[PDB]
Amino acid sequence: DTKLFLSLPIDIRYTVYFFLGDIILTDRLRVCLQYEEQWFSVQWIVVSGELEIGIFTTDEQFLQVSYTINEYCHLLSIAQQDLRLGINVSDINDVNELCKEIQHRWLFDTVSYISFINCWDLDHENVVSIIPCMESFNNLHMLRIESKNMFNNLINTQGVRENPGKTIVYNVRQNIFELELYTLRDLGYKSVVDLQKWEQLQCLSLSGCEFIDLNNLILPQHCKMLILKEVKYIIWWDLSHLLKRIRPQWIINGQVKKPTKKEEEEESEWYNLYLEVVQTYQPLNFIELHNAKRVKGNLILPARLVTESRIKISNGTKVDSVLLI
Amino acid sequence: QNVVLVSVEGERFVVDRKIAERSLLLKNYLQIVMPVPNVRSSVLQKVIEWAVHHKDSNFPDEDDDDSRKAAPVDPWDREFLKVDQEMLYEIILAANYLNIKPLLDAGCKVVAEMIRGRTPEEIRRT
Amino acid sequence: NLYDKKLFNIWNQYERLWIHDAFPLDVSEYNNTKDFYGYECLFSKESIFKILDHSLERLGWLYFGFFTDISELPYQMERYWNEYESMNKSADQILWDLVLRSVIVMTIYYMPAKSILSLVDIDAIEKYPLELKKKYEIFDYCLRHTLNKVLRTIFTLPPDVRTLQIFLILSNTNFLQIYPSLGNNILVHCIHLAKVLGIKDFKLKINDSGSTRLQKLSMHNIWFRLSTVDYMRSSPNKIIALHTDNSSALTRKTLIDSIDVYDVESNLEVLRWKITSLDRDLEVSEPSLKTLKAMKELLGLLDRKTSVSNDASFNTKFESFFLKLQCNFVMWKILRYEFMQYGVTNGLQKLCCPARRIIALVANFLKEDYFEYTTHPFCVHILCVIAGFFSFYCIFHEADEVRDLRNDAVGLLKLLFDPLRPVISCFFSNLSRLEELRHIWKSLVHPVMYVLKTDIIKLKRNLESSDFLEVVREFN
Amino acid sequence: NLYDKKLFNIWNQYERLWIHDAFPLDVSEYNNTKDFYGYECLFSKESIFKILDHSLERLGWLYFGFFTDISELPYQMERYWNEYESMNKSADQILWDLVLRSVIVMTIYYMPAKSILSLVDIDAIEKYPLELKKKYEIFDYCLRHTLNKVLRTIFTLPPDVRTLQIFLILSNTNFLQIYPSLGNNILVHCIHLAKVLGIKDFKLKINDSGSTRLQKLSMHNIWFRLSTVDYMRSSPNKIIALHTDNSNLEVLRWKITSLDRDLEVSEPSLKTLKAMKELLGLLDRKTSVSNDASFNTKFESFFLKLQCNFVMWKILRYEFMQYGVTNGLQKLCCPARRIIALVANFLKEDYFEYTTHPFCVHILCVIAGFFSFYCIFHEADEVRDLRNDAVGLLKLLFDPLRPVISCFFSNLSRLEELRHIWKSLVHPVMYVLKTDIIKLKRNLESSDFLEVVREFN
Repeated sequence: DTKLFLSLPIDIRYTVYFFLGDIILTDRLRVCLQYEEQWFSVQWIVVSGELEIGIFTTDEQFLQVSYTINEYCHLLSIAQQDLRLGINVSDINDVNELCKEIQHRWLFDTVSYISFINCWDLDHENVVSIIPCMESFNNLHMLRIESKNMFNNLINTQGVRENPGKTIVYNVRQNIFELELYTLRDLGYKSVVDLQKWEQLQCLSLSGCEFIDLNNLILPQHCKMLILKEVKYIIWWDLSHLLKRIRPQWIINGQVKKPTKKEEEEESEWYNLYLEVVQTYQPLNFIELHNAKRVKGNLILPARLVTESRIKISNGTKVDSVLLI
Repeated sequence: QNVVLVSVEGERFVVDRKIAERSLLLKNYLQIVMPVPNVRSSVLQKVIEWAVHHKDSNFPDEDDDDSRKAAPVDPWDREFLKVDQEMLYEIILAANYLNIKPLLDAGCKVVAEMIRGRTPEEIRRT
Repeated sequence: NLYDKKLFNIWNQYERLWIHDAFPLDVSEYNNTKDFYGYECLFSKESIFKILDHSLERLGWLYFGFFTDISELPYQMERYWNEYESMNKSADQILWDLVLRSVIVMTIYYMPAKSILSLVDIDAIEKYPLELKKKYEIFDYCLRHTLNKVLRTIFTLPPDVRTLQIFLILSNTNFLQIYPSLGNNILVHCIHLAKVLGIKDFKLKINDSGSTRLQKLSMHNIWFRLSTVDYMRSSPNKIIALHTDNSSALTRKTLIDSIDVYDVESNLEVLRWKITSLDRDLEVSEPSLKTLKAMKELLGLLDRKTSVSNDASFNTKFESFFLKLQCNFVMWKILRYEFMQYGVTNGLQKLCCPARRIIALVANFLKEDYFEYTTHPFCVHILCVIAGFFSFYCIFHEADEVRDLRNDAVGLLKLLFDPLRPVISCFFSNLSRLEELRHIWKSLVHPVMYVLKTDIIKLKRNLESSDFLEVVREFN
Repeated sequence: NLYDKKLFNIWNQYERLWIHDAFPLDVSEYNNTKDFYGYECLFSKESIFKILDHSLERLGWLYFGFFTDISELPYQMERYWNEYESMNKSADQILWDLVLRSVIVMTIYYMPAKSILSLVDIDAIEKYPLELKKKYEIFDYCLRHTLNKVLRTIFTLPPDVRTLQIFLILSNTNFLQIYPSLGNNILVHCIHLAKVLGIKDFKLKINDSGSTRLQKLSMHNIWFRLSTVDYMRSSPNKIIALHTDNSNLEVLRWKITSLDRDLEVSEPSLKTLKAMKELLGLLDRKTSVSNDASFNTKFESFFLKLQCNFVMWKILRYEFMQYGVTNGLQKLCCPARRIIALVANFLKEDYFEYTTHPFCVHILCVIAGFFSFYCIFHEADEVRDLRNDAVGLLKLLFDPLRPVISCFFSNLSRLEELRHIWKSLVHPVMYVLKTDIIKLKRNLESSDFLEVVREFN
């Protein structure tokens, strides 16, 4: 029933709605907003020249409903409730420009997230519209990308160009602490992955691909939070010379240590080895995996981090060469 | 080994130790009688009924949310939970009180099944 | 419920203002002060070596964490005594003198009474100003002499690391809770010395020496202890601080000199700072609920890692006691925040369990004849806030559970504690005023909550039948 | 010419490390050292009131700027004297005592020798340890006694504003360039007191009374002077600061200092420099609005014009160094001549004592540095003549800052020998300057014959 459901605390209803990933719905969106809106992607839209706020799936953003600002703001407390946006074949340029000018004129520009679900061409007016328009769009830190062609033709900065309105202003590249990306086959196969211009980043998200190597990946400072979701086999760092460094003088149970202060040869070697090991993973402190089903590259890790929940694998357990320091 | 548990009405029910050490609150509270405030007799009786049906069974983790939502609703549990809403909510409440998660998750699963398998006449009542 | 949430917020400010609660202003009073240290003076070198032996036996933790090598200390001591004998200056010798003086004083504070009383000489009691009252009095006389010496030699000196050690050696004492403005100023000076010497460069490098490793380790221990106190003693009388230069261990989603953690080391000072950062992110920064779920997971994990440590000797008991105490305290604060602001179910009883845990712990550490170990002031601050909240929600709401817990804590703390006389006396007296407020409220924009609104207004302005209600306001 | 720009950047680092260049250990050698104030002790109160008259006449500037009311000072003085005469404590009385002592010591620093030498008692000279040398020795003994008194009493007292007044009253002295680390720590404590008291709340609000306005004015001037010193005295021995919370002509002094900061620390542009220079010309207009009618006014306007032309010299230097416009050597030399005309005016008027403020000395140090540099690397008799005037002036005139100028002078004479070297391309001379900065950095924690002459020096 309804009020009997609503006479209850928040955690029970949270787990219920988690399983179910309308007053039902109003409490649903209260608590989903309260904790985390990983479930429902929620952004602005216009139909008939009339603005509304539509609420979507996350993967490809099929709509469910939309509702009015004043309805939603009587439902809740009005504010600069920070929010999202995503451009499609539905949402390109004039609706994008209309929302821009109306958020300037009638309203203010409260929205953060931007999404590139469609428009892999870098073309047909969406990029053309939006690249001038980011200046009055200032709460953000957060972005979604789809295609490797777009990533190669926009993001991977080896392909430097001189197309100023075609690409971002770089003051925005400062103000993008988070990132999201999906939807390609072979990122790192002989690739040019290098992102030092992408500065003041602090969190990355990846999902849904078929291949990766991490030796190809070179990165800025300040970014350590890595989220990675269900993919195919991975080429981890090789560490084969560093495997060759090792002796079985010390090896126990998947861990190693020198207790002997006197053995400055092996003690110094141990610390050299540990510091090489973190130097491989130097700008990184946190990894999340959903089931990716294979990793190839002779894993040897630190024990500080796996004793905590930093190295957070699901059971993509097709690997044996695991070890700790 | 066995331990006593007081239904707050006053009923000093008894369970085997380790079959209750399945629980987490109890496993910490010990680490023989224990109170159980705001819990009734048949409530705890059916709780222990599930607890004893599900002793040797595997339960994945409190983090594997995909396998969690990988949802085999157990038929024994499913028929066992063919009860009213209020007793059911009380079961769920005491499950939250005890940190015994799979029973709790199954209760939420079936309430989700109720409010999924719905009619618009449920809404036209509203 | 919403009234409840509001008065809980008011309790938050009221505990801040509770807790932000003689020295002669002029050093020349202590110009001609004798000693406690000389050969004929008070404390008899042979005994002093025993005091240091007691210190290494029991209380290695502190200075074992700081220094590199520790046979250094008796070595330096014997050198000092030989030189003082030959004399019947420099920087190094004066520094080490102050170090040994401070180390001694810490050891005095964590000694038992009868031992020191047997140790001390006799006739100098007749010379000097004069049970535990003798202990804490002679301790105070020692401290003020030390502080004369150290203030002078603090300022008129180069910057050396050893000064920091002195303050960190002294901070685990009544000092900062008896001489707080002084402690804040000298803390500011020590912060300046910290950022001078680049002790953020514990960031370990390739193919350094074991000595170099130990040096960087010492810096690391120093850094995190200092971040601990700089958080913990951050009343609005101070505004400068260093705890921002570290980073939260929380792994937020919503967001160079700024250190990150998890990239360094795992020595338990790390763990203490992690716990304190969780307290920080609770108090001053964005309260969420998913955040608290993650914090609670992480902290249960860390208590597991704590209890993995095993019983072998007094120091180890002491350390793991202190950490588990911290962890249950922080869990209590989290669950307070939950049950107050959002009121999820069962949290009151689940909150009551850690408190029972703490009280069992301190009762155990009494029963083992380690009452002296109890007197670390952090424990006292913990019991202070516990008694505060328990009094509050006892007078507003009924539970013989809560009454029993509060009665245990207050009878404990009342019957036992000499040293912290001003703080405890102020606390007990205003607590008794709140008990009178119980009788009042037993006798909803209530006048009682209005009275507490008046009290916070009184305190904020102190930084720089309503007739009868005002009358009892006058009465208390 | 590109080589000139690179060597100019090397010279930037070398002047930085120039400017980043006995008192006991236990405050107990001075436990019983004699006073210089009592009735029979040295200085004879009636004379002290004349010293104060000289101070208020000539040097209102500082403490007219700071306090609320200044008749309070003779008032408090005579109150202490009455109390002293009755006595033959508290916080207030000790601070006001320390205030007047510091005031006096500043006045000693800006007095002529003959008058003070006539004022001092004779047999108390015979009691005590012993021209300008006598003057600066008695000044040092005054300073150190005062420092003894203040060091004890600083830590043990609540945060009150008057401590700040003490430190800023004493900053205009040799003090902070002879006992620098000491000065940095006491500065840090004063910074702590500043952020305590909320003296960034000089934002003057509506319906504030006159007393509140004067309080905020005092607060306003103090905070900005404090930020001024905190930028100017910001070597690596201190790192905590209040010259970042930024972005009546005390404001103007801070503006000028912030322009110097933006020059030294951050973005080299040219439109920025053009606007800055224009703004400084606007402030020179506002500067010369101040008409001359009294000694303190001449002193103030002297120091302001000095600051303005100094910063213009730095800006125009930075342009000519970074981007190399033509005629800038002459356009840089002219401000220096302007500075020298000012100090010439203040010598000729028998106001030499006012010249002795250390900021002027720091200015001439950096000027003589760069002039010697570009004289050895390039030829212009104008720059040689100005440099010769500066060093002859500075040697002939400056006794209190004896070690630093002498160290600089000795190394300056060493640099004159480097002229002969260069006079005798990754040149060896620029490689020698690379070696020299490396020596300094490692101190901070025919190349055979070139190293041989280096070994000679």
